[PDB]
Amino acid sequence: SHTDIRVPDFSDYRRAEVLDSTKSSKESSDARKGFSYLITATTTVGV
Amino acid sequence: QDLEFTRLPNGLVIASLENYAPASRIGLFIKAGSRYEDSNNLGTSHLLRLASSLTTKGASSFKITRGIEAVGGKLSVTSTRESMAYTVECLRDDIEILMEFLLNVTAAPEFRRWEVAALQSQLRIDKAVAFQNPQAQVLENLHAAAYRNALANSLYCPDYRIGKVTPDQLHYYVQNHFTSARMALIGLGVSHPVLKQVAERFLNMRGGLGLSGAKAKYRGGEIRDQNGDSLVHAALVAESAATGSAEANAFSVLQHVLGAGPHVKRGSNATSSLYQAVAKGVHQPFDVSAFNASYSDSGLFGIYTISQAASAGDVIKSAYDQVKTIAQGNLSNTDVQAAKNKLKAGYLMSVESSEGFLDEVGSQALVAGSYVQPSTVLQQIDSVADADVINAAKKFVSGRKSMAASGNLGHTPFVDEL
Amino acid sequence: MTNIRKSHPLMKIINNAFIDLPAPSNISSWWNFGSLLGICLILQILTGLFLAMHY
Amino acid sequence: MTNIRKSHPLMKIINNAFIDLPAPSNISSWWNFGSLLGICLILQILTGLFLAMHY
Amino acid sequence: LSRFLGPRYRELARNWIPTASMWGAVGAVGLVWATDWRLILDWVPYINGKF
Amino acid sequence: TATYAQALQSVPETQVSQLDNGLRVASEQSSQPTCTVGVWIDAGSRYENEKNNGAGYFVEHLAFKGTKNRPGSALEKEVESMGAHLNAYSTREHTAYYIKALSKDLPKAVELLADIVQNCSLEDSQIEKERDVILQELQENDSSMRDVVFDYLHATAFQGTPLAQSVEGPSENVRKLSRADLTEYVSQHYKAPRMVLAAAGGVEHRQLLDLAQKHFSSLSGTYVEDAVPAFTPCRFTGSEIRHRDDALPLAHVAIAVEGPGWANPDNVPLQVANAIIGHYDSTYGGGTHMSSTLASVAATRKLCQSFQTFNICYAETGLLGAHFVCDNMSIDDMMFFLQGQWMRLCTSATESEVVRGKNILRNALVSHLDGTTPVCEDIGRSLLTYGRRIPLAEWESRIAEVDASVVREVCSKYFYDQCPAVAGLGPIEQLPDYNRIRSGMFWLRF
Amino acid sequence: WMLVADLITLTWIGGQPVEHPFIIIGQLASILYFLIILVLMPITSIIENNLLKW
Amino acid sequence: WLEGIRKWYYNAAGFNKLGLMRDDTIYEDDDVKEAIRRLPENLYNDRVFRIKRALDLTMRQQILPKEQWTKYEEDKFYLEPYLKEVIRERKEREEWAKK
Amino acid sequence: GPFCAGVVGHAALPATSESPVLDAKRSFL
Ligand code: HEM
Ligand code: HEM
Ligand code: HEM
Repeated sequence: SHTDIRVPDFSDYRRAEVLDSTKSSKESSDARKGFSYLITATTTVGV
Repeated sequence: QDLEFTRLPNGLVIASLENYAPASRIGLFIKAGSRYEDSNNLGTSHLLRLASSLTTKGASSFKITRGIEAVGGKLSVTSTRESMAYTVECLRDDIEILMEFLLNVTAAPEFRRWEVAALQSQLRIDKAVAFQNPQAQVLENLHAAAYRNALANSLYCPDYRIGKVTPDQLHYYVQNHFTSARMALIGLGVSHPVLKQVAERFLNMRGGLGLSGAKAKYRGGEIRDQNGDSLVHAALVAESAATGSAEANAFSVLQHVLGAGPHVKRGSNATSSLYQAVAKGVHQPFDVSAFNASYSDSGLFGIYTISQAASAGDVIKSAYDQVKTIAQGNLSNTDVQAAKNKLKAGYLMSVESSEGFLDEVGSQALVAGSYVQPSTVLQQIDSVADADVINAAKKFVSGRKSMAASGNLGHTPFVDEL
Repeated sequence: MTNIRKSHPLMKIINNAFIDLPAPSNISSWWNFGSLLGICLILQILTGLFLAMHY
Repeated sequence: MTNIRKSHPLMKIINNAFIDLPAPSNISSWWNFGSLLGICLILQILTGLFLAMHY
Repeated sequence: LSRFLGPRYRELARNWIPTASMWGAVGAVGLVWATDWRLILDWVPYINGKF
Repeated sequence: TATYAQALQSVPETQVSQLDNGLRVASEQSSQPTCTVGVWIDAGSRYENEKNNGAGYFVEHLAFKGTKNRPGSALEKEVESMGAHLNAYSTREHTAYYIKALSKDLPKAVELLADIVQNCSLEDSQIEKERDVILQELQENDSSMRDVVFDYLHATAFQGTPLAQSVEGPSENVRKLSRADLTEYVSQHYKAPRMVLAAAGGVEHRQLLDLAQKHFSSLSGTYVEDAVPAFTPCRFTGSEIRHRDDALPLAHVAIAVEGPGWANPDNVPLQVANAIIGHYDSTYGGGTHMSSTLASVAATRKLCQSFQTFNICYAETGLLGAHFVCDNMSIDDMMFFLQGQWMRLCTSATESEVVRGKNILRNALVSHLDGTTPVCEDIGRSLLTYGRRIPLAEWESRIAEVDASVVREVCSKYFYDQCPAVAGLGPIEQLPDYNRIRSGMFWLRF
Repeated sequence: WMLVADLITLTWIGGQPVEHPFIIIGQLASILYFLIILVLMPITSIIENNLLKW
Repeated sequence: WLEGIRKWYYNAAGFNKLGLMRDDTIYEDDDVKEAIRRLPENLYNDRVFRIKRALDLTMRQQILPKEQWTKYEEDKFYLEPYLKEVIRERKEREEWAKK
Repeated sequence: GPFCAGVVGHAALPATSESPVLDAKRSFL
């Protein structure tokens, strides 16, 4: 029924920090969010 | 400590057991329900059960809801055909506030027109939610078919009365049925003197027996729903003994002999005689159990079956034949003893939890006045003889029967055929 | 079929705004000054545009 | 309570226009030229207004 | 007014005060930078290289 | 005139003793004549790989179906004859078999539990019958929307991790499972150090320990060929799974963020926060006047039939969030209000609602631990997870330490600017796209 | 209507030059305008409510 | 004394002239709207007809005949209890919100 | 099995109770 479908692997798209499946995501969440928000901040400064 | 029972001069019964537990549960049990509704005011009990949070003379709806939530308490209304129970549960420190709220709700309701009109839709919402399980509608129709009077009234408001319940009807029902002689204030974790003080404070007014409902009269009818559900729920019952009678205990033992509820998850109900008796005949998904309902005036006993629409007749016939075999005397002493053990264990497990103990004390207080210790109840169970079980089976077989069926009903037998 | 005044989007907006707008029956002449302001604005816009052709 | 973006009338129009407008997921960069035209119109209006202060 | 003169509203006020102060700081910096207000920038190091 | 603190002090204390093989025997003694004795095993779907997933459910299904000492009917006959109720529950992290029975029947109950745990027949014919039953039950469980949406939440949140697997398992595994796989599962996961024998009610700890030494002693914690299963931390992946089925009447959405483990101290403030958020169903009488702002708005606008907040905790990760059933056109509004409440707790929580949440949590803790069955369940689960049954007094102290500052801190750590995991079922078209959902997790004002 | 007359008075003063008679009239008119809008009208409304047994 | 000036204001205000009563002329804020929806149906229908007749009279710039004007004593404050209850409930909700 | 058709509630929990009504192994079968 609803137990015959598994979320398809996105590893090819995933960032290296979260590629591992035995590592807590919260450890690298701050890093990844910092990177994205840094990109945003630099864009805003330029604008 | 031990349970303390006091019958006040106004007729109210106050009970308290200091369990020395973190939580204290106070319940007011009132001898009102669907039974005491007449034809004109059908469903008033339902809205009264829903209207536990409406504005009272002492407190507004906002104050009641917010305060009970702030102390983390719960206010629950439990209604049977013969009883309505208002209970408040919270930590022992804040029990006084919830006790004040409970007595304000029970003794001084306002039933303001706008609030009742707003709540009238909750009647239909609750009825729909309850009727999702077919068992509710089947049992409602079973009670309607069995009795022509008080007990036939549904626990849920009839559809034509959804918007027609009036505040005056609610006030009349409360005034004539919420009375001191009809009430019992049961407390767990609360000292007896405090409960007594609160009872004098609020429950002094509206004394007396109040309006009395007529005795329930057996009708012996059938109601067939034809709702098109795959499985067919069918209940075949006959009149039995009133609660708190020797034959009532005999009927309970008979119910456990035939089979009441599986004890092993995903089991075969090996001890249950009806289950095996049907199972050998029918290899399709099926279910069967013994329906034992006891009320103060009278009771119903019989078989409830859930089976595939095509095979409903076989299942009902097999269960009925197994009951007939019990009636003819094919009952072993070992089966009686095992059923007695199951019933005694069920009583103990029911009174194990705080909610179960409060409900049992309230039911005993309302039905019989005094509280009977669990040991005496077990002794009553033991006193039942095998001959009594056989005679109960003979009474069920011989007596006129009422049936309610829901589902496809293409092959479901009528009462005459059975 | 449907009424074009109700159905068509621009006509729907115009209809609700001015044609079938629910209005109180008792509003007096003082309420006409809003429409008078609208007419004054339109007249000023046209008049000033035609002045600006020569200014 | 209601979200001001969905309930306040001006904000309601703005939301339905360019916030919660259901848009196809596959529109290409050829579908940005309309917004580019709108930006060009606003830019031309501002620039021409500042030019006309000296024209 | 008397409605908002309550201890819970004081608690909410304390909760949002640092945020309000930060937004005020943002506004001050924004103004000083946008106007290139020389009075403030004069002290600012390496921004004083201008003017 | 006992006070709440005095009542907590007077609670009977759980005594924990360990057999040499590693079985931990725990008991709480009460004057009640009825007792609930159960074996809690630290085995579940999270300890199962892809091919053997669902073997735990199969073993649970056929555990009561017979033993080598007593055949299939015999166990049921004994249990029913003594009046006992035998029940089992399997979760992703725990598996348990408990017997509700009279106190005088404790020895026989312990015998039956030991027979079920150790000497399970796993007979092949019964295996085929249970295979058919389990396939039918999977088809039935498809109907239960709440279970499906929670399974989707686990699948999308813990993708690529054993936690994603359902307890029942894929149907293909169910039909492919064999007696060897079930026996291997029992041999690998049912071990004495990973089992707890817990009892509540009229049970003497000395008597329970002696019965355990009599019956469970043979069970061993040695792993054949030193093949020892090793616990694996599970990664939490922010993801969205939408099963759009417009035929369904109402839409179920479950949204969650990664939460603390069982032993993490932050669970208590988070439970207080969730109690502040509250729970609502259409059948609730409180309606608009209910303290929970989300519940009040939902009742006023009839946004959702039901909404509840859940704090599911596993050993190293957990799902923290809420599940709400609503109409097709009210999903976006309810999501907005839920995220608004989350951010309000994160940023500007107040003392009064914190007191309300603490009181609600205290009442839930005390009310749940009522009766032999819940008390025994708490004992077993606490021994397996916390390694100790946290006494109610300790829970009260930890709750009392919670303040508005603590709630704001923990909610900001777990809920603010954190990627959520969303599962939707039914007419979920109005459910906001994941970018909008993630944007809602932070406030531009703060 | 006092406020309307005050606005008429302010118009007249603005038309006229800033000399002795008009200066005091203008100051009085301005004070009266602000007083009528800010203090007199709300207090009078409260008095009216009291009169109507509100 | 005070009743004299109050009666003067009652005649000075024209809502008696239009056949209205005092509670008909109250400004319909949220509390007033809740009070109106709480009115019994007879009071509600009387209210709507009174206001409709008054609006009609104002439309044609006419006034009701002198004998049909409302009397200062006969004026009945139908909406006052309901509005007071609404205000009291709102005050309680605000007070609970305060702390 | 009475199967008292309980309703989920907080601060107002309407519960109505009926008599033993089976529905014991329907899921099992
Ligand atoms: C170019 C300027 C304006 C235009 C085109 C305009 C237009 C309108 C129109 C067409 C109406 C419909 C009702 C009516 O006509 O009486 C209206 C109503 C109204 N306007 Fe404006 N108006 C303008 C200036 C103003 C100003 C300066 C104010 C306040 C200082 C104002 C406040 C109002 C108000 C309060 C109403 C409500 C009328 C009612 O209650 O029926 N308007 N306006
Ligand atoms: C809509 C409100 C408008 C108002 C209240 C307004 C008001 C005035 C006034 C008071 C003058 C001076 C008249 C004089 O003393 O000779 C004037 C002149 C002028 N206005 Fe407007 N105007 C409006 C709209 C427009 C628009 C839309 C245009 C567009 C071109 C415009 C173009 C002019 C021009 C070119 C003059 C100078 C020619 C002249 O003074 O005769 N006006 N306007
Ligand atoms: C879609 C909008 C517009 C277009 C396509 C447009 C087009 C043009 C073009 C092609 C020129 C010739 C410039 C040159 O020869 O160097 C021009 C000049 C000019 N336009 Fe526009 N125009 C637009 C809007 C406006 C507006 C809104 C204004 C005033 C409010 C304006 C005022 C002027 C002025 C003052 C000039 C003289 C600039 C010069 O001499 O170089 N224009 N426009």
